[PDB]
Amino acid sequence: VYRAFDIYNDKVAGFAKFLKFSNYQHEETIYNLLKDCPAVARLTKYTMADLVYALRHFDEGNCDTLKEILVTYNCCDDDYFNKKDWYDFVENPDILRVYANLGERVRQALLKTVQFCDAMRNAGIVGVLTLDNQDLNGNWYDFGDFIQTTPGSGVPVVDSYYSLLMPILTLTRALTAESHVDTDLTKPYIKWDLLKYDFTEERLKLFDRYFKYWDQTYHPNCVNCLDDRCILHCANFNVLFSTVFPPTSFGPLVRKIFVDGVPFVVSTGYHFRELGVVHNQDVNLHSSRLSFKELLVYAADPAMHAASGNLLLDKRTTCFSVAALTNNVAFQTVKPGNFNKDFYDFAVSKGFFKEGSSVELKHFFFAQDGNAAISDYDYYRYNLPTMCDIRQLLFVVEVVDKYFDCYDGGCINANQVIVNNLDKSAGFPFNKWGKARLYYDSMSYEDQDALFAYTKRNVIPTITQMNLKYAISAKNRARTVAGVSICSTMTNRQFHQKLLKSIAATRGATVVIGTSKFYGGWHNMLKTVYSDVENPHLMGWDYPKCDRAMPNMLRIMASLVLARKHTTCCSLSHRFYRLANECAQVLSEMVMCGGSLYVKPGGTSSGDATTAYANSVFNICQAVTANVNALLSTDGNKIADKYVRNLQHRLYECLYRNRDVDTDFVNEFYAYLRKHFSMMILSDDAVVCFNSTYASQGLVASIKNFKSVLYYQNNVFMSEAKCWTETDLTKGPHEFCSQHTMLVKQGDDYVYLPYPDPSRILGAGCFVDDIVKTDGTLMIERFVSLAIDAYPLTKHPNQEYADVFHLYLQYIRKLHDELTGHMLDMYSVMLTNDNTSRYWEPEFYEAMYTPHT
Amino acid sequence: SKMSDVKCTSVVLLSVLQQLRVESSSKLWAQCVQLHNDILLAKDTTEAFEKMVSLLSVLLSMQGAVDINKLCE
Amino acid sequence: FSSLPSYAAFATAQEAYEQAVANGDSEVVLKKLKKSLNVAKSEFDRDAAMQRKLEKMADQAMTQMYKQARSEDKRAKVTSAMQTMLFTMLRKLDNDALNNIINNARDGCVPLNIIPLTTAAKLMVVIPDYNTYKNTCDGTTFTYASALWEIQQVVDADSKIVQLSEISMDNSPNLAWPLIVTALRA
Amino acid sequence: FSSLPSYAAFATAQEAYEQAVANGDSEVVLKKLKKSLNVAKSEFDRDAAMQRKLEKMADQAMTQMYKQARSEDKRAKVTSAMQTMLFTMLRKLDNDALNNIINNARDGCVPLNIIPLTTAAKLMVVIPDYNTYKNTCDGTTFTYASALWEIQQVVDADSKIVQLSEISMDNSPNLAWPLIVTALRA
RNA sequence: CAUGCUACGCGUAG
RNA sequence: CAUGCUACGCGUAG
RNA sequence: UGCUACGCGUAG
RNA sequence: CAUGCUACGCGUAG
Ligand SMILES: [Zn+2]
Ligand SMILES: [Zn+2]
Repeated sequence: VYRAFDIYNDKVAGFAKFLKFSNYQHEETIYNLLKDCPAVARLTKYTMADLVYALRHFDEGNCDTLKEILVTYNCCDDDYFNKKDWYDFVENPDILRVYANLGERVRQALLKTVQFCDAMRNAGIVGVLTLDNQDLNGNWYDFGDFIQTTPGSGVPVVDSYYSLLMPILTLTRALTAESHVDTDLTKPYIKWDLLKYDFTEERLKLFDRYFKYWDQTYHPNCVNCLDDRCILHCANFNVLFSTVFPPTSFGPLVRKIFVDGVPFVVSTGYHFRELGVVHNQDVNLHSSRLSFKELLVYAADPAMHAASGNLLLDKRTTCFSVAALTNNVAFQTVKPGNFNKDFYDFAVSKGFFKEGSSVELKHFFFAQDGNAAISDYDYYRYNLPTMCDIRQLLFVVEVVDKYFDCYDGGCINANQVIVNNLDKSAGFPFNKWGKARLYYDSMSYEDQDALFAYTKRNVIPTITQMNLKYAISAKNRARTVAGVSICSTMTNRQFHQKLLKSIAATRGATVVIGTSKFYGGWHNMLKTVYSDVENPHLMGWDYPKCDRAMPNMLRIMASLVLARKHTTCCSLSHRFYRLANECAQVLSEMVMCGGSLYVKPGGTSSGDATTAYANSVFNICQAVTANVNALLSTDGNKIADKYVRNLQHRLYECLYRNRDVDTDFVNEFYAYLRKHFSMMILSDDAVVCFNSTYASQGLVASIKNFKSVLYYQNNVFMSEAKCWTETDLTKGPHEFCSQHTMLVKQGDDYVYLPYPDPSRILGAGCFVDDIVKTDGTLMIERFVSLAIDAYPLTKHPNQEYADVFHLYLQYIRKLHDELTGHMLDMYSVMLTNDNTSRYWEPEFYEAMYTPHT
Repeated sequence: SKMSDVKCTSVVLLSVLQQLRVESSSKLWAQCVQLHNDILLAKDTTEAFEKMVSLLSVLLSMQGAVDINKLCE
Repeated sequence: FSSLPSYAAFATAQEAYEQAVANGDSEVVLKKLKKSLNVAKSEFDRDAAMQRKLEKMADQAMTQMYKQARSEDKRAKVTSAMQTMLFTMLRKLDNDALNNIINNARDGCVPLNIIPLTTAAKLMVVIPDYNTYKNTCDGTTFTYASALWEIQQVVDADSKIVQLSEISMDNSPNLAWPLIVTALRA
Repeated sequence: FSSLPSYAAFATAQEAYEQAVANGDSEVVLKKLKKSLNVAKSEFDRDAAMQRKLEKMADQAMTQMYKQARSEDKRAKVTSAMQTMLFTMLRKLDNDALNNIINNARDGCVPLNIIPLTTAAKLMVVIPDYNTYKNTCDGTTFTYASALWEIQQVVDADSKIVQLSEISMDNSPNLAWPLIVTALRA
């Protein structure tokens, strides 16, 4: 029957499901040459390739192989599969333990593989190792494709094997046995000294014991890396090796210094789970004065706060707790939403909210209790240490960087920095003394340049404050925003603002950040996505727990892609230290929730300068990963087009048989994707126009492929109920940015207009977030903006959708009448009253969508 | 319909409860928030009316806080 | 705009120009009347812009003070207004249980805790007078929130046990009203 | 505007024009003095414009120096506040154990997370439910981080004192969970 | 009068 | 000296 | 009481 | 606040 096979020859190359005298003599000779090795092979029904295929190409419909694997090795019982959402990670996390039952079975295999390699190294046999040729027990029964050479000089090709096995190591937690004394599940844990933070020798030992024959140089500390391609390679192994070490060793490295005679406690390094130990280079002891820059550096540093605070043990959450900066725990609650009775009565008088009507209120202000805010932080357990396919990742990072070749980036001075709003919070402990304007006016441009130069050589740990957002939603769950300190913003901006403004000012690209939907912009984007597609079909999906469950490797990759624009302004060490700062201030940071410090396991903070753009790069990377996984999962012998066959062959070559970047094939793959896979990505929202035939024959990415990639990378389960697929371009996308698309006729031209959900607009109009917004006579502009946003509803075939705009117009007119009456009662009528007329005419709202301006 | 104005009445009820310094009590405030969120995210008028009765009884529990006789008339 | 001193001059210049062009004068007359009306219009637009800026400043000040007054008036009268709106919408809802509990809180029958929706739970409520008692209570059946409850236990003010048989019009003066009655939902 | 040099020439030209118009001279001298007066008025307008401009930039510089003084004042205030807070948190930490753990380290650098684990005398534990209370903070004294902590105070979610006897299985629903227990090291 | 800026406010989006 | 056209500068209004 | 984008409004 | 346009007045040169 169908069995997993990783085949590679001149005809077919790929890892997919296949059906299944002199060569036999060669096999017997190779076996006789490798008979003494215990790792050489009974045989099991399933091999390693089958497990890798089941865990990386997971489908809710076909789980027979994975179920049989879990039941055969006593991982779980059959009735466990009767539980609903047993495969999901968000729902029923107990499956994380089930897969752990395979970890040892995987770990025990790795050693055998090494032994097998040793055997070849003892016989001088050059060959390639494949997953389909090693059973799940660990024995190797393959004795083909092995050429004889001088005994003692043979080299193995272990790229594809370990590469494809990387995700299974972190998914099954195979290295857990390394956390025990003498490596034994029955023996107790290893008691490491709390004063020990350098595990470099341990990482070298683990690498020499597990990945011994990996010919690429591995650096435990990312400070000694050649380029970003080496930083990512080192982080891929550091993520796996950090699981064994205790979590108390990681974090900022503190030390005692002397300032004018008094002992201070300052951070002089950082232990990243992915970058290793990073020591600051500008540490000056026995200082006699402290300036504004150093004052900010020490205030943002959590060393003093953690040393002054008392110990904390929080049982509500599973994340690590640092200390409690206050003697009393603070509980933050959300206030109930306000209700505008005037607009509600005006709408009810016009026949709205009647029984059986398709238009009803679905969005309100949801309140929360005191233990809800921290409960949101309790979601951060969805972030698990995930190891990614390193070669596939090094290819996808390049393919994604090719999407950002049209923009320009670099470092700008403080005089060129633009801040949207200055009267906003500056984080902890900077919010206790003033807003961001305070520190932006106190520090001159020279001080900001000095701080930037200091961050270019040293890393500063920061504290980010997570607070609840008071906004409209349709779910009872609350939303939290993590405001970072100003020391992080003034650096992230200075570093990435040129690229951020170049991306926002570019039109007609994949990333549609900065493109307005008014004045015919939506039509422009829609026609840009339809750029020459043979059989166009639209698709869209979502990312469950994106900001929470996204691994750290992809965030580091996105940061590297964003920093690759500094080829002439920043050096190697400067870029590495900027990446370390970004990881210490966004990736692995210190969260001050309820007056208590906690260690964030990972994920993307939502208060960073590179927030939307990081998510956009992540989306492009996931899309390219799905494309590569879909194209390489095909048989390759049933395709009638030679071009795609040779392209898949070269893809496999550049992935698992090549190490250097092949720019020619990168160009070819980028052109292929732009031709058969047009993308419109805005942060986490994505709309793809793909050739339907190529998706049917498995030449491009599909829904199941995105689901599998999210399963084995993002460690989340993407249900098909939330993903939409459209077969007719005339109707347009189903939903993009909470906006639906409709093809209308404007000036003898057929153009696409975006209309929102009437329920959201009516909820915004009826329920406000403050008391003055209810009946403060300032709501005129609010309702004008709501009508501007909801105008395209007047062309909907449903009359209930079109009546909302007329209701808003009449309400604006009534509000103007009441305002005029009140002004006449208090004093006299205004002279410029006629100017208000345009606000109750439909022409002012119709001109907002004309492509003239 | 009764669902819409029942949801609005529950919203105003929770607003008045929060204004009456009920949030000082963790258990009572959490129960009121749960009831209000269940009223908002509901599709049956009967359960919504029962939860509205519960929240109105919560409001009526405090006698000295609100003057029913003078305010209702 | 007739109140401005330059309005008379502008009107006179315009009338003179019209009468001169209607009479067919020489070209020098056309030039001098053009100059006159041009300087008159310059002065007129000067004064008009000045007056319009004055009135615009006044209008902005008036709308700003009106905004501030409305803001402070809404900040001041929030509690009473919100509670009146709440009770108005409550009366507009017109439900049996709602109106029943409103009347029971009006006459004096207010509960001690939340009216439970579970099939089996304890509901405790005070009764001040025997009139409301006989109106709401009937033996071991309690009509509350348009629902029937099985009367369980009764306590007086001094926390002494009293049976249902002792509650009567003859023994009401001997009772320490109000009475806290706890019951179970049927 | 008397301080302008061209203002005196313009005034003299206007006086000469008035004197000549009061005498009724020939048209030639009248138009000549008109042209001269117009030149003088143009120069007067130019010098008045540059005077308004220099006054405007003077006001702008005054506002700029006022803003700079405000910035310096706020910077001094922020520096004072930051230094005060830093010195307070410096005197707040415990040195007896910090110096010990620093001199015990050979490299001199230690992780941050171990600082409050081994050098803090007070421990605040937040317990959500009674099961976790019995599993962790059982009795008057408990063990955590290889240290014996004696319970000093227990507070509810409403910032109220809760006795040790009040924490029971039958009284768990009436308690305001979670409970924050502060215990000093012993 | 047009355009673009600056200041303040408001609305939507991720 | 008067009338007209062109280039330049200043002020005013839109 | 976060980051970014767009869009209105009122002043310079 | 700046730039440009339109209209008006003034002055210089052809
Ligand atoms: Zn490296
Ligand atoms: Zn640079």
